[PDB]
Amino acid sequence: LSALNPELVQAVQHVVIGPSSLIVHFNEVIGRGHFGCVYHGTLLDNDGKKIHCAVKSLNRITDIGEVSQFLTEGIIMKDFSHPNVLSLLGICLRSPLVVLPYMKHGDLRNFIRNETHNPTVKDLIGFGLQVAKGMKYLASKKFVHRDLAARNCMLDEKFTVKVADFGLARDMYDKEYYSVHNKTGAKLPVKWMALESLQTQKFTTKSDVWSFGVLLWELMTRGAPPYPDVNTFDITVYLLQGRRLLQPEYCPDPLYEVMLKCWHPKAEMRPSFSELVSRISAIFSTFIG
Ligand SMILES: NC(=O)c1cnc2ccn(S(=O)(=O)c3ccccc3[N+](=O)[O-])c2c1
Repeated sequence: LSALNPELVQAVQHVVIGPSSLIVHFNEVIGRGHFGCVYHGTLLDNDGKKIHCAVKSLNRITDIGEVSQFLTEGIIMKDFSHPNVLSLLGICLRSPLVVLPYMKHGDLRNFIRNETHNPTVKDLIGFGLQVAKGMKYLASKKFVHRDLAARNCMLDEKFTVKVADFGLARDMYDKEYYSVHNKTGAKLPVKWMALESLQTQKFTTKSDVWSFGVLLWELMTRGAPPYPDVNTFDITVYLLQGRRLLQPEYCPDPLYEVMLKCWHPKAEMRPSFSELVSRISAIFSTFIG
């Protein structure tokens, strides 16, 4: 709207998609989050070719400061660029819309839960490897994801895994797994959170590593829910007692060791994503398919 700083407006120019270049099919919803519903759309680029996109309508913006923060991040997130991270194609201002590349196979969790598919143990470990490669990138940019999970990674038509659900695309795409803190009101995916994050609400790249370990366990169970018989808030106690996710039936031992390392109670003794890329590449390499 009109109250926006013009210099900020000028700084975001290169992110902004104009209505003439974007066709959104608003009659069908393909995805839903908290902050908006998601629709298929086509983006006319330089050449006049249709880029297939997922377009999100941000429904809960109430004031102009929220919009400015939204543009400010748009500018940051547009510079991010890795094969295993979901890119931002841009934003439509003229509801604001977030334009993302369309991901043919949807979120990684629904993909592996879908019983018509048979991803092998090698394929599953490959998906995890790809996640670690994108997280390696993000961490190199000293960006903390805070909500890494298989529901928040996407899969494209070539089965490239894209880490998603951060920046302008950040949402709860499955609200079942988020709780509210008694004394701060933040929305917490508790069963993916590191011990320290549950105790002191502090997030770091090493707490991204904890979540990555839970994500690997998701892969090895083909998307079973973690701690099914541990209630949301009994989880801190469960972990503080020195207990962890059990090894999945078809999880190879060396990968379970990787997981367990990811959940070390000392953030600093957890491996880095660069070490996870190395070690998981090795594990992936020892399978046939
Ligand atoms: N729902 C879809 O078919 C679809 C296809 N492609 C994309 C690309 C992004 N989304 S999303 O926003 O809805 C989404 C959906 C679930 C998890 C995360 C994300 N994310 O991009 O952050 C997509 C959704």
